[PDB]
Amino acid sequence: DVSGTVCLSALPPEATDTLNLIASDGPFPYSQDGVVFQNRESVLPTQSYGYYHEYTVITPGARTRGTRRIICGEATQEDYYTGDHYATFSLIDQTC
Amino acid sequence: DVSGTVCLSALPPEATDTLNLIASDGPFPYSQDGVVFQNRESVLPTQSYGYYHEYTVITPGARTRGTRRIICGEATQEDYYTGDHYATFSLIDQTC
Ligand SMILES: Nc1nc2c(ncn2[C@@H]2O[C@H](CO)[C@@H](O)[C@H]2OP(=O)(O)O)c(=O)[nH]1
Ligand SMILES: Nc1nc2c(ncn2[C@@H]2O[C@H](CO)[C@@H](O)[C@H]2OP(=O)(O)O)c(=O)[nH]1
Repeated sequence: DVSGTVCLSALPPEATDTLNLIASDGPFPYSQDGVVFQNRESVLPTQSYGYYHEYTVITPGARTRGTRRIICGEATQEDYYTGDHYATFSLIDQTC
Repeated sequence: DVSGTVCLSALPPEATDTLNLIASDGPFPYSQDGVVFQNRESVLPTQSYGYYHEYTVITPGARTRGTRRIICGEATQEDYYTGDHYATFSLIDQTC
């Protein structure tokens, strides 16, 4: 289930950077940015394989890629944020 | 993010000295010159560990290494100046 919506302005600033890269189709910092997200635990609506893609949301200070990600769906503005490595997802509201 | 491009001629003259040292591979005044800059805060573009190195820019009169540094990247002419101990960065243009 998606856990509600979150205003873009309430997320870490790096969430805004990733959306901007997603919009320009990169270039992305990591070679894993843009891989298909499988939605293997069925948290998001079931769709054909390849409908969802994931992109890193950089966590300043982490020594790795960390756990923040933006998952896009194929619908317009269908962008979900996860700060816990896919345990929970919130639909991003870009207007607040 | 990088704050913009600045002409080397517009930075303190000690920046020029540091770049000259880097071009000849030293010798450097401080033992810390040439250590890896981790880019831990993610202010500069994401790169592998060791792509960036830090060099002191002497602050006239200071008893310590102070807050000025030159960060080099592995790309041709990629050198950044920080006057606030890595809070902000500017790309150095050596052509002006
Ligand atoms: N948990 C989970 N990981 C997925 C899924 N689809 C792709 N992955 C990626 O496969 C890896 C296997 O654990 C995850 O770390 C994640 O890599 P990312 O770190 O790039 O997000 C999915 O549906 N669920
Ligand atoms: N803030 C910051 N310091 C770094 C980084 N990489 C190396 N350092 C150096 O590591 C220290 C301890 O964390 C910092 O005070 C700084 O010491 P210098 O002043 O010698 O560069 C980095 O990526 N960020």
